[PDB]
Amino acid sequence: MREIVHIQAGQCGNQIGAKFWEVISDEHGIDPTGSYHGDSDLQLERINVYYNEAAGNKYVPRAILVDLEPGTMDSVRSGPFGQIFRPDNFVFGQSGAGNNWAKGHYTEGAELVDSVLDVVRKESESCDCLQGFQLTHSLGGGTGSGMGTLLISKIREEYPDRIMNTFSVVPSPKVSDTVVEPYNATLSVHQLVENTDETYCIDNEALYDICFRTLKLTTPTYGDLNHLVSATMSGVTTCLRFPGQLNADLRKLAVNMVPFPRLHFFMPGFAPLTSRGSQQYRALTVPELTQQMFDAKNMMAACDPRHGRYLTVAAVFRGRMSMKEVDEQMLNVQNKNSSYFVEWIPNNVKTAVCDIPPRGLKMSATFIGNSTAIQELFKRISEQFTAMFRRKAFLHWYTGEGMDEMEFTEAESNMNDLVSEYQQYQDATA
Amino acid sequence: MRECISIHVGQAGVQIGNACWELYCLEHGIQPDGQMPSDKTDDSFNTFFSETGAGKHVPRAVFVDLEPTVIDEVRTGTYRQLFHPEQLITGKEDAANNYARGHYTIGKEIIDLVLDRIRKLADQCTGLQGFLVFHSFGGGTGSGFTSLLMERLSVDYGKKSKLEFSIYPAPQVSTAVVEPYNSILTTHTTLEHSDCAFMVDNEAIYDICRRNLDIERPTYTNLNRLISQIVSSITASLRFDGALNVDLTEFQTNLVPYPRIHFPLATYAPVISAEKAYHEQLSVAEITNACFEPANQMVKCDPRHGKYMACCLLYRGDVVPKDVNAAIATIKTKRSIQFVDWCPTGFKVGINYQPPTVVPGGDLAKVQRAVCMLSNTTAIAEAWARLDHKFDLMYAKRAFVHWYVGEGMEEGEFSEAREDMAALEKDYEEVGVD
Ligand SMILES: Nc1nc2c(ncn2[C@@H]2O[C@H](COP(=O)(O)CP(=O)(O)OP(=O)(O)O)[C@@H](O)[C@H]2O)c(=O)[nH]1
Ligand SMILES: Nc1nc2c(ncn2[C@@H]2O[C@H](COP(=O)(O)OP(=O)(O)OP(=O)(O)O)[C@@H](O)[C@H]2O)c(=O)[nH]1
Repeated sequence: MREIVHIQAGQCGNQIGAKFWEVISDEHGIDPTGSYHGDSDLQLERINVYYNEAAGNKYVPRAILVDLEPGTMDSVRSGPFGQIFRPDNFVFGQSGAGNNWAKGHYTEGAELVDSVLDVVRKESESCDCLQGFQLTHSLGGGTGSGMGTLLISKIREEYPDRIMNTFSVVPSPKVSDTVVEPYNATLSVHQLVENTDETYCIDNEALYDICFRTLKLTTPTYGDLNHLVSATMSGVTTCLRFPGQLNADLRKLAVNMVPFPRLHFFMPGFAPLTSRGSQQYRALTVPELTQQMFDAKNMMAACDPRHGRYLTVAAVFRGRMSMKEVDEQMLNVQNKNSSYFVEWIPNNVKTAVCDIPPRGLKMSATFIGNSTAIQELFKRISEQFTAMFRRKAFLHWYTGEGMDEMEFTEAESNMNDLVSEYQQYQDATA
Repeated sequence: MRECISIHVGQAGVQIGNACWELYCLEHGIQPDGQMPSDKTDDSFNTFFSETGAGKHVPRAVFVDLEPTVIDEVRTGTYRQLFHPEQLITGKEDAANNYARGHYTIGKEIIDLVLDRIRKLADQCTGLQGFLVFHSFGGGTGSGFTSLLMERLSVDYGKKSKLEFSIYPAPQVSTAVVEPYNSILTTHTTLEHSDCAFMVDNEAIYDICRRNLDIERPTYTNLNRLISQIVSSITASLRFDGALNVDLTEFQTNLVPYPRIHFPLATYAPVISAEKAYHEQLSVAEITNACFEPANQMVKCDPRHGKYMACCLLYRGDVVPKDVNAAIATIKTKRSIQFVDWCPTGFKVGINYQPPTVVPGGDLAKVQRAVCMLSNTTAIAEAWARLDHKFDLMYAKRAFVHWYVGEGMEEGEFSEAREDMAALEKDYEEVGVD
């Protein structure tokens, strides 16, 4: 439980993870070559959790990039921090499933699982103690979702003793109107719920609508969505990147947050909302950000926590926080809205402090809460699957690989049972 | 002669151990290297400290933990040479706020080294007396590893007394929401092995530091300094040549009248912050009256509902027996204190003429005289009622039970733990009626 290894898959996942590591190096004072260039010693206090010490005090990401389309390779070396990742971690295919889960999970999956398992073992026995595994991938994309699901299955059957976090990207019709999105999304979320411990549902629908309504981005490209996902996924990982008494490890995250094995998807929250093109935002006060968490726009799930009820919530504060005022404010917020907090889980509201603020701003706070409110996200995925499935269309691509529709039926059944679990846990009371 | 060994399980245990050992070496004129500055030639401190040929006095304590952060923080801290490397134990796998992981999955591969260290420490201890345990209820390690170690030590030694200074979790300084499970499970497991345990409610101590010390936020450091002061006040009679010497066996005899009721409530006075340029010294009667309000104990409970099975006083400072007896007589006039008819009289006298030192840099202020009130009352029944009410609300929906299930143990263990706590509460209300 000492070192985290990052697993990267899919063009969306590859881009978001690459520029996320860019941001992490920027806020840890790591140059584009790998040498430390910060000022405070807090940056290097637990730098080994993500980076690996190299020759000449160089630091190298423990990120393994996989993608069948080689365009992401040029894209990842095109931007900054392109050369920090070692070439052996750039194990890429050639074919490209192209929005087909089965094509990227059966045909070319076997040709890549061997190499990726070999390399991940290389750093696993090259690391003092493995915290677990984290995955950044897109559920809609056939290549990325298939490769990520195969990696999840192989690592789960190979490392059952280690936690497996996943930063899944839920497809949205607005960002991309691919027809086969619901099928791959449902199969991938089934594979997730079978073999994951923490899952952050980074749905692009919420990203697009909050970019349009708040950041005034008429056509938010991949850059803006990647900016928001990097911000939120750095905010959540502040727990693992800096010393703190709350959420030290992935196992501590699982113990504190998820009460049930089949209920482990997460709602990523973080305030304020800063765009790439704007940097002169004022310093928001603690009350503003504490009451900013309830807003659905500030929530990075296409959701509404008013509909659901909070099971467990984790909050970390970054800046020159008045810590006593922080505790009083969070206690008052919990008291004022006790209806949405499960009364059968006492003291489920937790707060944390981080001295180092994200670069660019000073006032920030993340809201990683586990609530049943994503029940409506699963409603939307279910209605998409049914509306694209009640005519029994588009199944011929999948049946061409030899697999039948029985997997689709069982995945839908398990997802519906998961929705029923959400409803039952929401309606439960003392 | 009557040597004792202190065990510090978990992060909370090792930190409170560091603080208390710092205070001990300050009080007994023990400079950090371990040598005696013009003081080698009282022999009471030899029970807690082992003297080598070189003249340094390494404490007879062990530091065990399943994460390597606090352990090598102590190693790299101000006391590199104070503790030898063998009584420092690390681990690459932590329980991570899980009693099951710290008891079955991860505890088993470290308890062997722990027993080896304990045996090595006790080898030079001729008159072995008892074991001191410091840990946390809320923490997964401080519960599971503590329980497993207690079972192993009961298997090995047995009749030797065992004392626990266990951290009682509080929401203000809580780290995990699954803490009631761990606390209930560990106190159920160690109930038949802990001859006497001292419950320290972190909410009460948090409030004490907030109000008495006038601190905006009681951090972990101030809390640890205060609790180390409390533990030192409790164990000074064992570490000093007091007139009415009380040892661990006498602790069991006095503060534990019933074998299943072994949670004495401590109350030490006074607590004056370092500022104000004056401590405003309180008289013996004043400090005696200051140890009875419901805002000074170590556990947030009302003693009025409780009944005194046994109460003891330990004056430690510039006190005279005449004023001590006068204060005791004045206190006895109060009807707010009542003793069970089975007990003859819940009162005891402990006098330590040595002045009580204060750790340098601490927010506490030097006081000429002080006293800690140790009583076994059914006021702790309210705290236990809060704890098992949280447990009952927590277990009604099988929340987080699967984490415990995955580590071997099942819901059955929760069942006998809950019924054992229920039986403990009926024991409280049985002894609470005369
Ligand atoms: N939030 C983001 N969503 C993205 C991004 N790129 C794509 N997507 C969304 O993910 C979906 C596309 O899935 P992918 O890009 O992962 C296709 P995949 O990588 O699996 O195969 P290839 O790209 O052909 O190599 C679609 O809904 C897109 O709108 C991105 O940079 N950010
Ligand atoms: N009084 C006091 N309590 C503490 C201290 N440190 C931790 N605690 C309590 O201990 C609880 C958590 O246990 P941990 O400190 O994590 O100890 P642990 O059981 O070894 O768990 P890990 O350190 O994660 O392995 C917290 O909820 C605190 O209330 C301390 O220094 N003083």
